[PDB]
Amino acid sequence: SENVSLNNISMQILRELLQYRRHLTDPVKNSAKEEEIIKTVQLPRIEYFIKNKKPIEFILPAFPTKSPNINKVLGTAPDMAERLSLIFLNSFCQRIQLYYPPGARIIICSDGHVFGDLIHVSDEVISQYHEDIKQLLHEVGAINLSTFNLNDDKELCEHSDDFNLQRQMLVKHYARSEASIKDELLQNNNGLQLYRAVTRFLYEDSLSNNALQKDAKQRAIGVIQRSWAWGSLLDTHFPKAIRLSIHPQPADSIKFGIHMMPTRDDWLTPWHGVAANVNGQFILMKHKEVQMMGGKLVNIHGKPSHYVI
Ligand SMILES: CC(=O)[C@@H](O)[C@H](CO)N[C@@H](Cc1ccc(O)cc1)C(=O)O
Repeated sequence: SENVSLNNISMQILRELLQYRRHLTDPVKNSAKEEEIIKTVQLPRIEYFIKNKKPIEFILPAFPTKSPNINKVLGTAPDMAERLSLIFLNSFCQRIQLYYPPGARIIICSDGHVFGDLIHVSDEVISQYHEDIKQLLHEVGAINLSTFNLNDDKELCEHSDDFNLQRQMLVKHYARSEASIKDELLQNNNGLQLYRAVTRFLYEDSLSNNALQKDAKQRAIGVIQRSWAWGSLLDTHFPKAIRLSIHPQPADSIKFGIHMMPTRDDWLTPWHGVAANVNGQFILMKHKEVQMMGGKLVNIHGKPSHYVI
């Protein structure tokens, strides 16, 4: 039949994605059955675009703001690790074109303002970080990548200002009760490990140790509640889009987690790390670990960009 050509194209795309999959690493996991499951979830969503001879569109909520802990990152502004990551995502769409002529697009849905309050990061800085990321997309020629922000939705408040109000509106319309978020979080080991990870990152950036513990635990549920709301919003806007994610994700999930630079931490993202050249390969690592390595900082455009070891 005529499906063999279509089924060939979709499977080449899925196989390329699988090369970059972000997942909880555990050697007791059968990887072969995991991939078999992912095939059953994503191949239909992929073929929807191929049948209609439409470019494959991907959603990725990512790059909200730079982490404020200087022990983790180099500067408030986006750095090489962000640049490498954008360059990678764009070139990922570019090669789909050789297999498929329409090619693909990735909408980066920057979640910066949605949880800005809970990160204790100025909306002014988040807006600045977003602006620079659009500027990096032009610097690099990332013609397949585009940006979606809370400001963009017509339904949520018109104004960029009163982001607080935008946050309130998003939570009322698209959020879920924190108790539901916590209850759901505590069924899976998927949800368990998300909760742990998000608390850890919130703790680290915040350095009265107990008040600091219980607070990170409470803010974590908050930040997850906001981010799932954001996803709900995206889930309505771009329903047939393939859902990329910056977090590990179970194989049955609709979301597909993805890496953008080499790293040994499944939870690391370039806005929580720096770029290190070791043995001719750039890697994503926390700022402090590189300093222990003794690698020397390299500054481009004046602002520090990366560390070379
Ligand atoms: C479920 C989530 O919403 C998070 O996982 C989130 C996704 O965007 N990434 C971060 C959160 C974070 C980001 C910027 C910052 O300055 C501080 C914290 C994380 O993993 O901890």
